[PDB]
Formats: sequence, C-alpha cells, structure tokens
Amino acid sequence: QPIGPEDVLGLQRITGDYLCSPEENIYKIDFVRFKIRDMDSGTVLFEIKKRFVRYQFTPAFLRLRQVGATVEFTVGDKPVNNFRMIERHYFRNQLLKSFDFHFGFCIPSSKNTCEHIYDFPPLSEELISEMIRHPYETQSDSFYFVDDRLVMHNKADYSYS
Amino acid sequence: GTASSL
Ligand SMILES: *C(=O)CCCCCCCCCCCCC
Repeated sequence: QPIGPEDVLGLQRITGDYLCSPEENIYKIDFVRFKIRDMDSGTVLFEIKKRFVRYQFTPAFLRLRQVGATVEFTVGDKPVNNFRMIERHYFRNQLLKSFDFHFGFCIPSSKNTCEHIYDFPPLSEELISEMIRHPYETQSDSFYFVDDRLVMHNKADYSYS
Repeated sequence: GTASSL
C-alpha cells in the first residue's frame, strides 16, 4: 500500500492517475516559491511566488543544457526526514529523463530553501523537432517522499512551440 | 511540476 522511491523509479510511462491523494500530505509541505533559471546565461525562465501545471516554452528551451531550480517550502507540526523528489519527464511516454533531488531534514514549522540542477538528457534534432511539433505530449510526474513514503504527486505538461 | 503547488 505505501509507494516508495524504487516503485516510481521503474515507471514506464506517465501515470494514468495520481498515486496519492491531497490528504496524504500529512506533513503539510507547502511550496511558497519556485524558480528555474538557465545556468548558461543566468536568465530566469519562470518564477512563481506565494496538482497540474502547463508550461508554454519556446524551441530554444530545448537547446538548454543545464537549468537551476530554487524551491522554498514550509512544513507543519511534524518533523520531516529525508524529503526527496523524483521527477520523471517523458515524450509520448518514452522517458527523456528522471531526476532525483534530495532536500534533507526539515524541523517542524520551518521554511526551507534548496536549489537543485537539472542536466538535460541528450536530444537529437529529430526528437526536438517532434517535441516542438507535438505540444503537451511532453509530460512530467513529480513524486515527493518523506521517509521513503510518497506524500505528494504533481503532474505537468510542456509546449515548446 | 512543483509550480502546481503554489
Ligand atoms: C514543474 O513544475 C517543474 C518544471 C521544471 C522544468 C525544467 C526542468 C528541466 C527540463 C527537464 C529535461 C527534459 C526536457 C527536455
């Protein structure tokens, strides 16, 4: 019954449903800032401050190599150990790449900040072209674990057109 | 995906 990291690390496609309910966020983890920036140029690509998101990017996005994600979040009454996210990006259900970010320990009622780095998988001119030409068939699942137990699940899709 | 949560 409890979903762990090794379960999601084998996923063959975007999940057809959410693997948990909003009520399984018993730690009351609450994101209050999310920012991604291009590591080459230093440019901010997207910032949001204070379970599905659709992004609309340009073709140039697909030529990035490395992107930094800063996150700020608060936690409620219980301590949070080994907070971790595994986020899997697919095109038409073929894995593009799976990222695995560790956030560590958070004391109760804290706000915490981390920055992690996405390294792009290698993409071929064919693949890119297909990606540009098929908006929103690139999708991602974000799986959030506390102490190896799934507590949140967010979905996203992407256009590069 | 984390942007969903704000
Ligand atoms: C959603 O809320 C997280 C969105 C983060 C988008 C940037 C991540 C880097 C792109 C993943 C690489 C695979 C796509 C080519």
